[PDB]
Amino acid sequence: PFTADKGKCGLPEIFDPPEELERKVWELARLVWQSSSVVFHTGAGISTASGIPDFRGPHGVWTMEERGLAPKFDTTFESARPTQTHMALVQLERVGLLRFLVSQNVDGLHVRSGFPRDKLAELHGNMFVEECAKCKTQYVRDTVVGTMGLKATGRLCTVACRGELRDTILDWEDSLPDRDLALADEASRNADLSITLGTSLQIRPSGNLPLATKRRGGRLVIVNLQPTKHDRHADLRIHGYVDEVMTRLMKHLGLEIPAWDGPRVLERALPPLPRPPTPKLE
Amino acid sequence: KGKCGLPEIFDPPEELERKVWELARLVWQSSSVVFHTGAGISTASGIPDFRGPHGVWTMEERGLAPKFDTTFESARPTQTHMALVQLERVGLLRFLVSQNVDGLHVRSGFPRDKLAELHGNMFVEECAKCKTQYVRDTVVGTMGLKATGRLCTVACRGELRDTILDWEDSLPDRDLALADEASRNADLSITLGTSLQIRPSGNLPLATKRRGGRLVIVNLQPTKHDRHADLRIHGYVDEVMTRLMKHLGLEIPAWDGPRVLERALPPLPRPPTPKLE
Ligand SMILES: Nc1ncnc2c1ncn2[C@@H]1O[C@H](COP(=O)(O)OP(=O)(O)OC[C@H]2O[C@H](O)[C@H](O)[C@@H]2O)[C@@H](O)[C@H]1O
Ligand SMILES: Nc1ncnc2c1ncn2[C@@H]1O[C@H](COP(=O)(O)OP(=O)(O)OC[C@H]2O[C@H](O)[C@H](O)[C@@H]2O)[C@@H](O)[C@H]1O
Ligand SMILES: O=C(O[C@H]1Cc2c(O)cc(O)cc2O[C@@H]1c1ccc(O)c(O)c1)c1cc(O)c(O)c(O)c1
Ligand SMILES: O=C(O[C@H]1Cc2c(O)cc(O)cc2O[C@@H]1c1ccc(O)c(O)c1)c1cc(O)c(O)c(O)c1
Ligand SMILES: [Zn+2]
Ligand SMILES: [Zn+2]
Repeated sequence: PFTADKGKCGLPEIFDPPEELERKVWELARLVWQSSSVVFHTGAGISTASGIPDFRGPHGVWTMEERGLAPKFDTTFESARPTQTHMALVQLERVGLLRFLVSQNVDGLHVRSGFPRDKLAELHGNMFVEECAKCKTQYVRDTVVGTMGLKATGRLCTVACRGELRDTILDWEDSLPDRDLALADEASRNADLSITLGTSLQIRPSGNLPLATKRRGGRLVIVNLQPTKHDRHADLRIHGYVDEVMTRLMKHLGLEIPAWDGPRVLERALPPLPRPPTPKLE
Repeated sequence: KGKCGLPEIFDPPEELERKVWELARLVWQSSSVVFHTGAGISTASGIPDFRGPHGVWTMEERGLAPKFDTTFESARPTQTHMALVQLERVGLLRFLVSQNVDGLHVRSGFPRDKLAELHGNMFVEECAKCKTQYVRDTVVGTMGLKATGRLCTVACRGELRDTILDWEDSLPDRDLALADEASRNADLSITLGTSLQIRPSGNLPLATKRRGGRLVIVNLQPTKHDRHADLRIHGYVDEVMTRLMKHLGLEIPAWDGPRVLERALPPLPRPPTPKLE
């Protein structure tokens, strides 16, 4: 743990100039329109505009540690609002333009945004989730459960069981949830488009999943302020704030970014809603 | 640049719950409420403060850089920003005094005739000739009340200039006069995310205490005037303010993107009041 390699921390950030940024987001529009099966891969960079620090950015948790300083939080995990990027992905799933959502974030804000749990894989677990040791039953709480490392929380199952409730937060040596990884594996492989937002792609197998989309001819788009493990394999790379990227994208798609009325859990995706007709391309 | 990077205080859960109940009680019994904001109400949208552990001046002093997790154009009003829209709309807020240049008060749709922008607005340029101001969709590009290179279109062709005060620059006499009036004639002054080290900006809440007004200070770090507070809350303003709106029975209204409202609209209905003693 103390020993855990935290990979490359504190790389310099890149900024596309505004004419390049505009042209890259249009091209992204073009790929979303042409693409039958779009998967989104997300990471700690999509939550930074809500006051939760990343791991490996300039003021990341691992970065600050390495220079002997502390990360800073501007909210509690309970008071934290889903970002524009979060709500734009809610909408893209509602209108049937997102097929699946693969996240490394434990920050719980995908679930709180309202995003359907049967189209999300939480590869690293969820700070608001506990799970019965005995029956595998998961409980989505309004407050952080209080333990990390798949340890006992101090509450007992109430299904009719009384099994031991435990946190979902993996430690360094912990095998990824096999249900969430298999679903994420299948959705990455059958994707013809994988878009990574605010991940540096350094954690295996999480950060390799987008690469499975490039077999039998899929396209990869990396959106990221810093470099990432896989920039070499990207058809498009956008250096820019995820919220600026995703609001320009929704505007190109003619969709609005939906309201957030506070924490909610949806188990199962609702039937698809209307979406605008497509531009002619070529 | 004053005291930069003092350590943070955190009220424990029961004390925090009891302080916000009591703020609720002060809001119910108060005739004329003013809100005094600073850079701390925007940190949960990825704009750093000036004097916090990772504030701009604080990081300068340590020869490190501040971090923006957004652009000023992409920044979204926080829960705090929208709760203050709602409290003005139901008539519980008399006036808003802000030290912020971030331009989000206005973008939140808060009415300009009830706001004082003590330190200017990065989206605002002002004709030197006819004093007409323009609220833009992008930051105007200059600081220090310098020429932006656009010209007036009032029929004037005058020189347009940024509104961002520098260190030696007097405060806008209109915004300071209404700020002072409002501070003097209040019975409750509430400060949110300001250290209160800048004068006169940070001295205004004190004018409420003369002829026996109350003052509430809500801040993570200490502040110049903790001594003159009738209540001090050591909490994230979003948590403080979401629980306050709950105690008053109000909703936090929806942001529909960047909008400018010049003049306050007519007051909307509010819940009736509790019994107090
Ligand atoms: N607003 C933003 N816009 C775009 N990029 C951003 C923004 N803010 C930050 N970033 C960038 O977004 C990227 C965030 O990458 P990392 O900090 O490694 O987080 P992970 O999700 O990849 O970490 C995976 C796991 O490792 C941990 O040990 C846990 O186990 C995590 O679950 C960086 O390059 C930032 O430049
Ligand atoms: N989520 C939060 N909740 C509560 N407090 C917070 C939060 N985040 C930060 N803070 C606190 O919020 C406080 C922020 O205070 P300062 O950083 O001095 O900003 P100012 O408005 O007073 O600066 C005045 C002028 O000086 C400048 O030069 C410009 O001219 C400004 O206009 C700190 O104590 C944090 O502890
Ligand atoms: O994981 C928990 O703590 C957070 C803060 C943190 C940290 O300060 C150091 C660190 O090594 C890990 C770490 O993980 C989280 C975090 C950090 C950064 C992010 O970007 C992000 O989204 C989330 C956690 C989990 C539970 O189940 C609990 O019940 C509980 O009380 C706390
Ligand atoms: O002010 C501008 O930049 C921000 C970063 C910054 C800084 O790095 C040093 C400093 O002295 C002032 C300063 O002011 C801003 C700021 C920072 C922190 C806050 O909390 C906050 O509300 C606002 C600004 C304004 C324009 O019109 C421009 O065209 C332009 O390029 C920049
Ligand atoms: Zn059980
Ligand atoms: Zn003019």
